[PDB]
Amino acid sequence: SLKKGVFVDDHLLEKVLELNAKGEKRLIKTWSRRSTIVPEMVGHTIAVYNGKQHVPVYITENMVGHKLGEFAPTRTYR
Amino acid sequence: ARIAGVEIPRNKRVDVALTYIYGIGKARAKEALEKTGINPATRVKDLTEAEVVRLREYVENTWKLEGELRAEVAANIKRLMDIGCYRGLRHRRGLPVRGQRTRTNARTRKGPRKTVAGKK
Amino acid sequence: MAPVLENRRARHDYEILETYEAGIALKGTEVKSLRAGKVDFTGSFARFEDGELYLENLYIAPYEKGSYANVDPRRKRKLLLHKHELRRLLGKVEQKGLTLVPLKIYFNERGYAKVLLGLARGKKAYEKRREDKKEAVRRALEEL
Amino acid sequence: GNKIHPIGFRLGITRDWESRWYAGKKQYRHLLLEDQRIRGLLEKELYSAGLARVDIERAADNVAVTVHVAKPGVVIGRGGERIRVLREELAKLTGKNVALNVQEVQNPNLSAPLVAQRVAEQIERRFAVRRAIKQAVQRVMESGAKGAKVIVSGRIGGAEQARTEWAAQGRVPLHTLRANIDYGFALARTTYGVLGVKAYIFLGEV
Amino acid sequence: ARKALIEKAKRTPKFKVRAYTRCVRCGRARSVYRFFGLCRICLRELAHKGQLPGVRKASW
Amino acid sequence: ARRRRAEVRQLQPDLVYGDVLVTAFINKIMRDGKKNLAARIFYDACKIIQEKTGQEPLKVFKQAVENVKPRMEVRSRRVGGANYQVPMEVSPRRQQSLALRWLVQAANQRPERRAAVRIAHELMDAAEGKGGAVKKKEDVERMAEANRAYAHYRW
Amino acid sequence: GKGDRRTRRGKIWRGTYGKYRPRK
RNA sequence: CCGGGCACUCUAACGGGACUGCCCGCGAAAGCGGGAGGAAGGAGGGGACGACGUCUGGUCAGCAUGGCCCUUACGGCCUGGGCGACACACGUGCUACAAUGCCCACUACAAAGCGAUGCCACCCGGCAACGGGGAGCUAAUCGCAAAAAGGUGGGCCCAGUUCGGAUUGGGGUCUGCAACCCGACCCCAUGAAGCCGGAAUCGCUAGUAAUCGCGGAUCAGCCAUGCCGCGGUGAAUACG
RNA sequence: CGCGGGGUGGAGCAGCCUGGUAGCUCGUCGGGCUCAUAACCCGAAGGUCGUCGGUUCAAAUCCGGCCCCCGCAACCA
RNA sequence: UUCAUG
Ligand SMILES: [Mg+2]
Ligand SMILES: [Mg+2]
Ligand SMILES: [Mg+2]
Ligand SMILES: [Mg+2]
Ligand SMILES: [Mg+2]
Ligand SMILES: [Mg+2]
Ligand SMILES: [Mg+2]
Ligand SMILES: [Mg+2]
Ligand SMILES: [Mg+2]
Ligand SMILES: [Mg+2]
Ligand SMILES: [Mg+2]
Ligand SMILES: [Mg+2]
Ligand SMILES: [Mg+2]
Ligand SMILES: [Mg+2]
Ligand SMILES: [Mg+2]
Ligand SMILES: [Mg+2]
Ligand SMILES: [Mg+2]
Ligand SMILES: [Mg+2]
Ligand SMILES: [Mg+2]
Ligand SMILES: [Mg+2]
Ligand SMILES: [Mg+2]
Ligand SMILES: [Mg+2]
Ligand SMILES: [Mg+2]
Ligand SMILES: [Mg+2]
Ligand SMILES: [Mg+2]
Ligand SMILES: [Mg+2]
Ligand SMILES: [Mg+2]
Ligand SMILES: [Mg+2]
Ligand SMILES: [Mg+2]
Ligand SMILES: [Mg+2]
Ligand SMILES: [Mg+2]
Ligand SMILES: [Mg+2]
Ligand SMILES: [Mg+2]
Ligand SMILES: [Mg+2]
Ligand SMILES: [Mg+2]
Ligand SMILES: [Mg+2]
Ligand SMILES: [Mg+2]
Ligand SMILES: [Zn+2]
Repeated sequence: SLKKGVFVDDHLLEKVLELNAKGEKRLIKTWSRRSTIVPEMVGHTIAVYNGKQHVPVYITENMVGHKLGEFAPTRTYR
Repeated sequence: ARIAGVEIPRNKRVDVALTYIYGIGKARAKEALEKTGINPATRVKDLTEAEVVRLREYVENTWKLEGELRAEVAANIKRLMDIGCYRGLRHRRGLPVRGQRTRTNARTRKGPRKTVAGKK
Repeated sequence: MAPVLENRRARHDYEILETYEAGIALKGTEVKSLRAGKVDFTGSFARFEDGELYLENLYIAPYEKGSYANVDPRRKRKLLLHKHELRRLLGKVEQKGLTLVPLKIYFNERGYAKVLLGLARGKKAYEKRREDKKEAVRRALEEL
Repeated sequence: GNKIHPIGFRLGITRDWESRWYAGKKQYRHLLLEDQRIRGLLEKELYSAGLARVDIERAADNVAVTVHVAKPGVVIGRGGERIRVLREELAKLTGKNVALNVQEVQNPNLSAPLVAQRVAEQIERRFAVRRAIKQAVQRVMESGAKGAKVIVSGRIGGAEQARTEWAAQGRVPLHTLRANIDYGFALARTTYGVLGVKAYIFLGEV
Repeated sequence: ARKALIEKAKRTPKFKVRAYTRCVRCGRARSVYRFFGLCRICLRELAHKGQLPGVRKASW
Repeated sequence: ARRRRAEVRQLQPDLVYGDVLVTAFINKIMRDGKKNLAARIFYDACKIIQEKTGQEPLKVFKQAVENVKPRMEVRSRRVGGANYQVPMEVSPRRQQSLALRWLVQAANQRPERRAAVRIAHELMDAAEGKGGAVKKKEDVERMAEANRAYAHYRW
Repeated sequence: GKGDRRTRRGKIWRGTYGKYRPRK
């Protein structure tokens, strides 16, 4: 789906581009799970929000063309 | 005559006989028989061996199949079970993934109903 | 060692919406009597006092090996829940008009006693009797 | 789960629509909003005059808001000024030419929307309930009608059990389409609850 | 929560997907009609009173 | 029905034969409102009849219906203790229905695989006397007439 | 049958159009 | 499609027509059995219609409402999640388990509908969903729209199969700020369970059952196989 | 204190044959029936076969021997 | 004609 957009957020995109300034810190607390893993902007562990708390997914190159909400699983009993 | 892997059909029409090769279904078997150029309704008990290899040169060289495909499907599954994407988890415990309800259904991703349940 | 007990009148009185396997912190000796069956819940539920649940007004016999080490028998014992469950029920008391009654005191594989709490609504089965003749006719004489 | 509404059972025949106008999908919701809001103004604030129905029409920007009142002495005014202020009120919620035609009833007891309101005023005035019912049916028959039935629903007489009392004199043929049984309904909002007065008035048949 | 929501149906300065229509007389958010704008209950009690022109008990 | 006599739906006469047995056979063949396929099946069946046997397209079928037509059929009646299975003789206005329904069931269970040749090989063997439908007739006329012991309940 | 998404009747049951059920 | 034009089918008003009306048999009368004519029969077939009241039936979560309770929160706003979770059980349906069946092509045959920020004809592009132009429609006038089942003649050949289409991977298009929880479709792989079903049980007495599609509602999309309607083909039986 | 006899599904029991092939009733779980529980009907499932060591290719089966349970004796003085 | 109870 979704071939006419980069579908990244006006605050997650700004934060990862500002935190890619020559290498920076690691904390980025997002609430918007809908945004994708910013392609070629991987590396910084993002604290996604399944509702109960912020799970700190360390994003890797095997997870680049996915969304951030896959890594905040919203239920128990896997 | 075997085609790909070892998957040999006999005594059947060729344009569904190709379907027994994994990775070829009904649509690819419709397409890449007249695409090479074969009457797609010749029973493979009588298939000319020159036409068998003129078919096989399109079967193996074009798209990936049983083994090199099957293994990439399984590697996609193992890649999905990575740290915990939501589709690689629930492959990790076999539940369904693309929006299936599981309250009552999902007997083809679960089992054999383990009927250990029930109140008093 | 005791089997499942019974809150007889509460099982046959209050509508059990849902249950919890709660816990009881026994304050030192009231154990073997509850392990032998001495418990009567009549006139008791589990009441909060602004932070936590106490199983109120439960009579258990002081055990007769403690010749003078007895306990005040009908007291408020410190019940056990989880914390989000505890503040959940603390909210739900004022949200829905509940009463929190036990159902049984049953033991687990740790050899511990757990008081199976359950919610109430009342289950209003009490028949408000239809009016007899000698009041309906004087209401009608008022209506004259 | 019974007895469908004897206005809407008749409604196609023997009985007019109380609001009759027209437009398609574009302005039907938008007309109905102001047609409900005009009535929410009137029925809340003209009840002292005892309005029965609000026949609302519009041919093209001529909102005939012709109401049916028993006593227009507090819906017109002495020489007419409450009618004037009420028309400038009806201009405030719809800008159109809101011609408000008050029209009196030919007998204020053959109109079920006012008999039921009168019973509701008796209940909210704390009168005796079945005395009010058997009086209202008798006042309807002395006004002269073929048959009446005033169902007054529960919490009756300040009780706790809620029975429904009713009384009839004459015939009330509900299932007959040609009957022209007028129907009125009015809440009563006293202390012990909501007393729902209904009243059926069997006028001339056919 | 319905006096909030019968005005939340009015106000939209945010996205235009959240313009769910709410009922006019009552405040029901289900079965509200893209015609009249009443819900099915307000539609039934207005069609039976006769405050909707043209509407009628159907039998075909 | 319980009150009245419940008179039977008058059928149509058929087109090519002008007969009333054949239309009830069309109806008993007819699966899920598909009469234009069912009577198609029957006319292919009489074509296979005219191919195989030098007979009429209708005569082998009518004689098959007659030679599958039951007379004594067993009906259950609970008469206290053990529900007896009482024999009774059948009105021909029910014999026709039982006969045609047995023909369709035995023809559909008959081990040929195509539509009208199943009915062809069934009507041939039923007009002969060695078919599954006449086997079922003899089955029910051996249930009754050997279950004759409780026939004194005529009901 | 009809739950299939790649035939004629399987597409007319789902209602939509495709390679298997085209637009004229 | 018009040039001539409305004959008709139709449309939707207004009317008529069917009432034991006729005649016979039975019958105290009501009425019943039959016949004739009629298009129709003995409530012509269906709707709407549901009495006094019961179940202290259901709904304070459609609304209105007495009472009690919350009033820097049990109110209010938002972001995100959930309402979709799953060891199993149940109810209602859908497709199936095939050759009367399935697949491709081609040609027919409906009513009911619904649409100015909508329906989108007809092109171009893309296998396709759809995308870019844009005709017509303020709609018996243009559109959705294809009707499907049927029929035609080509395939399959009793095979878990060209039955089945669940599942899973991949490529995508639309809506929407947003499809990961959780949308719909498209395409290509995948091809499982399932070979007519236990004990039990349900539905149906005529255009009914069965089978087949179509429309609408709500609606951005949609969960739709549901619901509400529409027609196509169209039975068996009711001894009692 | 010494003989001999058992140990098998939640319980009560068949058993298991030189060892390889394990069940019966009730109970259980799910369904069906019923307004609902009974009863009845339908689908399965459940056991380290007293622990332990022994020869055996392999033990529940055969050989010991140890712990609980049963039946016996414990007499002459 | 079987068949126990709320
Ligand atoms: Mg899901
Ligand atoms: Mg006990
Ligand atoms: Mg009492
Ligand atoms: Mg009482
Ligand atoms: Mg007394
Ligand atoms: Mg007061
Ligand atoms: Mg919406
Ligand atoms: Mg017997
Ligand atoms: Mg017959
Ligand atoms: Mg298929
Ligand atoms: Mg065409
Ligand atoms: Mg009729
Ligand atoms: Mg109740
Ligand atoms: Mg209230
Ligand atoms: Mg509530
Ligand atoms: Mg309200
Ligand atoms: Mg709030
Ligand atoms: Mg839900
Ligand atoms: Mg089903
Ligand atoms: Mg098919
Ligand atoms: Mg529409
Ligand atoms: Mg375009
Ligand atoms: Mg139109
Ligand atoms: Mg039309
Ligand atoms: Mg797929
Ligand atoms: Mg079946
Ligand atoms: Mg049975
Ligand atoms: Mg539709
Ligand atoms: Mg739904
Ligand atoms: Mg066993
Ligand atoms: Mg034992
Ligand atoms: Mg059981
Ligand atoms: Mg001695
Ligand atoms: Mg018996
Ligand atoms: Mg008995
Ligand atoms: Mg008893
Ligand atoms: Mg009693
Ligand atoms: Zn409403």
